[PDB]
Amino acid sequence: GGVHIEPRYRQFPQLTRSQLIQAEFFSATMWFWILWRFWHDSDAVLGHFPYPDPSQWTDEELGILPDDED
Amino acid sequence: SDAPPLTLEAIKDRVLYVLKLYDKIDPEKLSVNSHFMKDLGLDSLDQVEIIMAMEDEFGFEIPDIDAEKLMCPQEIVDYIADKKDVYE
Amino acid sequence: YRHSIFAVTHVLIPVWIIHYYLKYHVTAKPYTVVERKPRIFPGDTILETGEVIPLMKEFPDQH
Amino acid sequence: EHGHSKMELPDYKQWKIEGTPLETVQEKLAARGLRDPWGRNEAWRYSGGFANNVSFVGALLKGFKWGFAAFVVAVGAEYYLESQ
Amino acid sequence: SFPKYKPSRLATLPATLDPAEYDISPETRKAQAERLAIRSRLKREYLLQYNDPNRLGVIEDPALIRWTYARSANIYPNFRPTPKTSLLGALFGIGPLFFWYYVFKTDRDKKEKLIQEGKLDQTFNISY
Amino acid sequence: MNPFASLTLTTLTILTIPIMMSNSNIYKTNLYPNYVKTTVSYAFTLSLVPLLMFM
Amino acid sequence: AFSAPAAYLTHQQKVLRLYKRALRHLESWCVHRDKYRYFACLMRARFDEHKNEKDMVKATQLLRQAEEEFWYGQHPQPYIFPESPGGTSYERYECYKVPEWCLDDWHPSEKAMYPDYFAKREQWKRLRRESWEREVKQLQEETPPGGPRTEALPPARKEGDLPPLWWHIVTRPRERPM
Amino acid sequence: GAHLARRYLGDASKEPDPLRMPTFPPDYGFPERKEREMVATQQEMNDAQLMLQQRDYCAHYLIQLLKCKRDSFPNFLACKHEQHDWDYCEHLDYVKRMKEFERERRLLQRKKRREQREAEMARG
Amino acid sequence: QQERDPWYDWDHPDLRLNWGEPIHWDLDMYIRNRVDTSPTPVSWNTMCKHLFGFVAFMLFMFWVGEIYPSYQPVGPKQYPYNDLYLERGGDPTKEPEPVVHYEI
Amino acid sequence: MTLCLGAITTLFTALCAITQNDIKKIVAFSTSSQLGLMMVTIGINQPHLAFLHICMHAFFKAMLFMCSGSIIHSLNDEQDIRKMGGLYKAMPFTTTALIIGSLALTGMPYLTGFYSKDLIIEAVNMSYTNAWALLMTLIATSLTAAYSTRIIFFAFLGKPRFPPLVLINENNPLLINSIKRLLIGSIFAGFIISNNIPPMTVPNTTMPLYMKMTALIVT
Amino acid sequence: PDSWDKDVYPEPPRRTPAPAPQTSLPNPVTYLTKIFDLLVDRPVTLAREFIEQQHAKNRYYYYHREFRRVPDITECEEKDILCMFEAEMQWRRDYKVDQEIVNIIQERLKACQQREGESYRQNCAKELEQFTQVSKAFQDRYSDLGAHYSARKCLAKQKQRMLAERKAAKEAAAA
Amino acid sequence: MLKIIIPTTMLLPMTWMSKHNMIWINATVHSLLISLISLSLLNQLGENSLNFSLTFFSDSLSAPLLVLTTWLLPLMLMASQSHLSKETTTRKKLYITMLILLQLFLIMTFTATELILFYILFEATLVPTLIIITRWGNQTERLNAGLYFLFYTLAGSLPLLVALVYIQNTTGSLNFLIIHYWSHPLSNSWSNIFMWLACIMAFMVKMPLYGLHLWLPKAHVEAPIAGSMVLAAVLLKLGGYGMMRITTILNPLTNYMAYPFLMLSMWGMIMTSSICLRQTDLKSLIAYSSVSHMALVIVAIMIQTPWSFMGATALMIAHGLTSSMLFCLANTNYERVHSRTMILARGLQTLLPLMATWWLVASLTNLALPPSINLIGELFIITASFSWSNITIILMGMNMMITALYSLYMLITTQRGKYTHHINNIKPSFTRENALMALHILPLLLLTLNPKMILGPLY
Ligand SMILES: CCCCCCCCCCCCCCCCC[C@@H](O)O[C@H](CO[C@H](O)CCCCCCCCCCCCCCC)COP(=O)(O)OCC[N+](C)(C)C
Ligand SMILES: CCCCCCCC/C=C\CCCCCCCC(=O)O[C@H](COC(=O)CCCCCCC/C=C/CCCCCCCC)COP(=O)(O)OCCN
Ligand SMILES: CCCCCCCCCCCC(=O)SCCNC(=O)CCNC(=O)[C@H](O)C(C)(C)COP(=O)(O)O
Repeated sequence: GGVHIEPRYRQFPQLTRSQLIQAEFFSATMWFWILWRFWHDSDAVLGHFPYPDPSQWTDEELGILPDDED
Repeated sequence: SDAPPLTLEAIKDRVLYVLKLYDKIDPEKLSVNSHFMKDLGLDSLDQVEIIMAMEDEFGFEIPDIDAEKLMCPQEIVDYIADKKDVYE
Repeated sequence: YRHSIFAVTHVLIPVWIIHYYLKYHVTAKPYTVVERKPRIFPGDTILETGEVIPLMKEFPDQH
Repeated sequence: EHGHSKMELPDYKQWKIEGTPLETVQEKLAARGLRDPWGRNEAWRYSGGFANNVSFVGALLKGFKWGFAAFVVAVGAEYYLESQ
Repeated sequence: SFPKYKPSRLATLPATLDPAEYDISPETRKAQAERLAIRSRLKREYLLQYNDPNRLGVIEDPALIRWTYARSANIYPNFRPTPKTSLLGALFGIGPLFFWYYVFKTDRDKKEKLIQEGKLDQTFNISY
Repeated sequence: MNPFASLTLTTLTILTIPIMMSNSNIYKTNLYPNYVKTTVSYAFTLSLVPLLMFM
Repeated sequence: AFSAPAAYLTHQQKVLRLYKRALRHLESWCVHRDKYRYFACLMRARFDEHKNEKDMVKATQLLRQAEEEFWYGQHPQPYIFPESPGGTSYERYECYKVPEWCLDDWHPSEKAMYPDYFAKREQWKRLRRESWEREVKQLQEETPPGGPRTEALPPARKEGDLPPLWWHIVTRPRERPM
Repeated sequence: GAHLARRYLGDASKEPDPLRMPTFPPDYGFPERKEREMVATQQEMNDAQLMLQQRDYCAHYLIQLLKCKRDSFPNFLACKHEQHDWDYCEHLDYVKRMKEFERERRLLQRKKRREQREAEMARG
Repeated sequence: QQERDPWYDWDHPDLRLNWGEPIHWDLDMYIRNRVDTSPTPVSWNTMCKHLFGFVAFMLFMFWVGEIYPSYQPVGPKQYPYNDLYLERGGDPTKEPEPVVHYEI
Repeated sequence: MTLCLGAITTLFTALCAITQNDIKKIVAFSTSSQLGLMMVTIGINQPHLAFLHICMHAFFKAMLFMCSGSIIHSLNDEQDIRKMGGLYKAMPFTTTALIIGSLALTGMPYLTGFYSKDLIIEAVNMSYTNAWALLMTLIATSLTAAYSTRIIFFAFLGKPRFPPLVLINENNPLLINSIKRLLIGSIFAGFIISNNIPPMTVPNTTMPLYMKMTALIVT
Repeated sequence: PDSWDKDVYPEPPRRTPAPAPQTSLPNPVTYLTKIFDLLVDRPVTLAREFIEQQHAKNRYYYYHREFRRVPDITECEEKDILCMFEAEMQWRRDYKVDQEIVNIIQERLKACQQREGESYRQNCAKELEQFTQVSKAFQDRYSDLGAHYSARKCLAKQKQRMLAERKAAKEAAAA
Repeated sequence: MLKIIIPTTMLLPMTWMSKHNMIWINATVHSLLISLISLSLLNQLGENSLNFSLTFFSDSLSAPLLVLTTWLLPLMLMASQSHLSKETTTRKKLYITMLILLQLFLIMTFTATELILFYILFEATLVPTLIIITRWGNQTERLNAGLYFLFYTLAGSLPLLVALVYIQNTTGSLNFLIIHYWSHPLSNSWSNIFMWLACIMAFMVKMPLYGLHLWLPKAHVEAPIAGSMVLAAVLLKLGGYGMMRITTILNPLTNYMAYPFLMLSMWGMIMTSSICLRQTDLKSLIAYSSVSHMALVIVAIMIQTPWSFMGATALMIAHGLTSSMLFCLANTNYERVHSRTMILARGLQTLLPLMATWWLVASLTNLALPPSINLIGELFIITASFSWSNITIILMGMNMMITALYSLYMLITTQRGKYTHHINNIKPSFTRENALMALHILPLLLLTLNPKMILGPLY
């Protein structure tokens, strides 16, 4: 189904341009897809909503009385 | 697989090729019928090292009982051919 | 041509046989084929009745 | 149809220790007073197309250049098409 | 000074680690020679019976028939009632039966008691 | 009507045709592996439709 | 395999076997070629420091302690050739080996195909038919009294004779019959 | 995590056990006591048949996201604003949960401090 | 019979058996398809100790982690309609106690 | 029980895989580790996420086995990696396919394996579950990255170590097409599936910055 | 279809939403549905029409068998073999009818479970209570009789149950 | 019922008047015709029964057994055609006469409206089987085997006769209909205990029960192929049929009298399944597998629930077919090897591929692969035992695993591996053997389409 490739016996085997260009193209598409998704959808790795700090919240919103009312 | 059907000439050529890369043997003096400790003055350890080098060369390993009595390149070739069922 | 005949003798005929068997014999008996009822969302219209489904209560939309 | 073309074995004198890490093995063995007799038999593994190697990170970034160029041209086309 | 290999029943001792394959004596060599001689006699007999072109059947092996007879039809005639045999037979033929009987009887007694008192939630237990 | 059930059963039943044909003449030729591969590909293409309907 | 075994292994054979096993397990440990070559030369040197040992009671104690060392570092997952008794393809094609006598059970319709091969087959069968009758007498006359000691067979000594018990060795099915 | 390390290496009493939360009345903090508002009724939320775990205070945005997904099927990424709104509402719900955690923690800390002060005063 | 010589030309290569030689009583137990007593690189006792020690340590650490779980600094999720009373079990003729959730 | 079984399974199988020499055995232990991770996902009450991981693992692990089989066939029925040397250039299509598959296996962002495994990690970190199981899962992911590195390094980076008779050949349309379809799958199917299915679980919208990157950092 | 009674196997009105195409992008689902109709439903419909018109030319009827009522085991003599036989056969027929009633209820419950989708826990309460009542009555009737069940054994079970109920009622009422 | 009994009787004069070279053809053709006629009995009804007359009646428990008994004879004739080739015409006619008499006795036993007639035919079946085992048996142990196969059975059933007549002295009749309609409970007394024992031990020994099974390996190993077929397929089911018929009067005593037998069967299934793992003989392995399956059927009958009865009936039918096919395959191997040893003949899939396929299918059917009727009975009995007690499943589960093991072991040792070099008399399988295998295996896969035909009266 392919072309005729001869054995080498201690030399580099024959390589057709088709397989090399196909592998390079597929790797290029993989990396291009990774970069495109990182650019367009970057919150999938870093997040979109910031993590709130529990210590920054004031007692007014947390229903805390100054330890005298009750 | 697409493996070619290796022949007696190919086996002998590969055996001689492996033997000539062994610098302890003079390339211009070695022959197909050269003995190891007699024609070449080798030792038993060198003999087993040659056996293992051929083992790696041909991708199959010879049992020790058969390896310790393969003393000439011609009979090594014939042993490999008998193992692989080579016609000509 | 090979694919043309293959799609007829291996795809079309099984589709015909199964469609007949399901439509005229399997569904002839009750509860043989049961479909999960379609999802209903506000603002939709039912084909059988034609009445419009009431929308939401205009929740406060901000960001 | 089979692969019968009468392939001939290469010349055996081209295989040399030079330009190979077998040089270091030979030097380290001679520093103690020993020699490796099977050095040349494995020279073909460092001679031809196998002479050059690639790092793990270099292997991972196989098509980084073409992919980066494609990403740059695509984002440029998007920028120049949206602004209208 | 390396850790020593300890042979076991299911992991035996290697031949190269045998402390009997070194302290060689002429008696050991004679025994090996006799073993090789009888092995060669048997091999020669089998090969003579095997390469005969006039043979069109199975080569009967006396060892196989002897093994089958010993395993099957010789156990009882060599059986003798001994305390070891009696105790092992009683255990392996009685103990499991009473153990399983006790287990199942206890389980079914608990089940029947729970039926009688009435809190078991037997709902939908139609097919039994 | 109701193409979903028909297609979902049809992919499974057409996965079975080469098993029936394994007693025929095609099983004794070298076209059987390609026949099975084409049958599987056609089954996948047919089963792509119920997935779209569900989606 | 092809050679008959002896009653015992000499010290030389045991030393060679240990050396081969050590080299194989070392190349299993040392994956790369240069590292394996370096360490193999080093181990050959350390194996060579006691070549000229004279007394046998001291040379047997060296190999006995070398077998205790090899076991400790024997790489519990060594490299095995694919067709070796431990390889992944050891007996892969063992089910494709069909005996030659099976061809005697072929239907005449099937034997109509391949006529020349079958003609050669009766030729070989006749050759074996006379050869076996010769070999029985040859092996009976050449055997020593009391039975053979080693299972090594003698060759053919006359002109038209063939080696005794040759039919089942030359008629091996193939390495890869199918 | 820090809470796990503080609870498993310090005192267990000062910080809550999440199984028994809350341990204080809701009206303890402030008296206005605004109630949570749901915009999705029983019938429409049941008709959407989202999930039992999805039937929370964030239901309306999920219903809108399902509706936009059903409306524009072939171009699946059509509606992303609705997905972002649902994610933001879930984020706000989680922030409310964390606020409840911290509020309970501070109420328990204040209770412990008040108890310690009362015990010290009663000791003298 | 797995550890017999694989390079000797046995009359039964699969079984590693010879014609005439006395067959072991438990031959069918040792047929290269069943239990084999071939020597191992590591002693049997040490393998047994390592295996059971690893298993016991894993079980004990799993139990310890069960005692000391891992979670997040959050309260429980709140569900609006009486903790989803109608949608979880039903029984609409009892009118359970209402539960209200504290907005913060 | 399911969580503990999955955690011990994935850890033990990854630890076994890290030191094997047969490529098929290593990929089998990788499959077992992935199954253990999916069992962990079931144990943390995320069945749909486990099904998603099933769907992605099918693609990339099938393609990994296909690449291994291509290597074995081209190398005269050799499975041990000690006799596999420089195949990055000697046979490039299988090399790039296996690199893509290993990157997808290790949960590299925006691949078929990221969209499932990343959610697995986020779900197991934010769940009231066994802490030992969480630690075992993290170590299992690290070991997964480690033996993927081992496969690539020992099969494609070094100098050749096979018999001198070189018979490397990938020029067959069946092999190329079959591998390329699974390449397209393992590249795009994760995104297509994730964006084309209705939501069946609540999202972990908020995340600590270090906890968000924990899977990436450990890998 | 009028083949089965809709009251015995009820179904909801089955309301479905109308299509609401938000965009102008042509979906593949509608095109695939139309083509599937075109080269599947039409030949199937024609074949069914042909078979039906062939059937109409040869119309014949089959009938459901009606069984008269016979005296039960409760009014049967101790050794009257014929009356005992008739009562036993009637009891077996009633047992089969009861089994099929349970089957019908189970089928309705399963159909409710599938149809209601995710809200099956709420919308299938009525079927669940019906199945619970039918199963409880069936268990009281026929359960634990054994392989060699008979009308007499079921009568003895019922008599024991009535004796226990009478004892409990007498104890409770007089308390 | 006479429309089937009369042709079976007329099979004898036809065989005795036939030509010396045409007895097999006539016997096979007319036996197949009789089986086709007997297929009519499969049309049972949910009502009482098919009460033909005062002497014979048919039920949906008797009908599948009758059909199997009628179908077995042609298979036995084809199996015995080979090893009786060098036999004189008179002795071949005697062998066929014994087979026909055995079928007639079994057919009359399976209808048997009256219990004493049932017992008389039950013991009449013992004579032709004994003659077949002791006369046309190859080995020297056959006589001893025959002795065992006799005395055990009689030792079981001699008390039963007394019990039977005792019942007719108190109840007044032994007609199964009157017995069923006039059933009365057995009080907890020593006399009732011994009556229960006398009634049960008669059928326990022939099933066989663990501890009383010593006659079965001997009888199956030493008998010819037809004897092994009839013993494994039909003669084992007599005990189960008798127990299901007679347990109608033993209630409620059985509720506590079945404990020793339940324990014995539930442990003997494991014991025999483990025995099968280490066996040097194929026939002994098949016999012990039969013992395990019959122990499971005994458990099912002792549970006494509708699902137990359904599973017991299905398992009896499926086991009969499977054991008959396995014995036929073993005999086909033996007729070429002439050794009857598992490890002597190896690697047979290289030489006989279709026989290897038949072996695979038979092993899968024995292994209880769904949706075969074997697994239908297996699951029914397992669920019934689980309802009886939630712990039994453990034992059952073990048995299942062990079963598969030895089954595949029997498949792997004989078929897989390397062929024996010194065996060169392995001729290609005849059309007769392949037809026998197909006629054994196709009815199983056709019955799995309509399970209710073998699920008994409690379906
Ligand atoms: C060997 C292969 C298998 C063959 C068959 C084996 C099974 C045979 C076992 C038969 C059933 C059990 C035998 C007796 C059952 C009676 C119930 C008894 O087990 O329970 C206790 C009885 O205790 C003692 O068993 C009493 C009898 C003791 C003497 C009998 C000998 C026991 C061991 C004999 C073993 C020999 C076996 C081989 C025989 C040839 C409870 O005592 P109690 O509730 O108050 O009285 C019950 C009876 N009533 C109600 C009628 C009054
Ligand atoms: C493979 C070996 C199996 C051998 C048979 C095992 C079962 C043996 C069971 C006993 C056999 C005879 C039982 C009698 C038949 C039933 C008749 C009956 O029940 O009538 C009883 C009679 O009961 C008896 O006579 C029983 C006495 C037993 C005598 C024979 C003893 C045989 C050995 C006994 C121990 C064996 C039990 C366990 C055997 C396990 C299997 C080996 C009541 O008599 P009445 O006088 O009319 O009423 C009294 C009130 N007016
Ligand atoms: C990774 C695993 C490592 C394993 C390490 C194992 C231990 C390695 C170190 C071994 C130590 C020794 O040398 S142990 C030394 C054993 N004793 C002797 O060698 C004395 C006599 N030697 C002979 O006779 C030989 O045959 C000889 C003359 C050499 C050749 O003979 P040939 O002329 O006929 O070839």
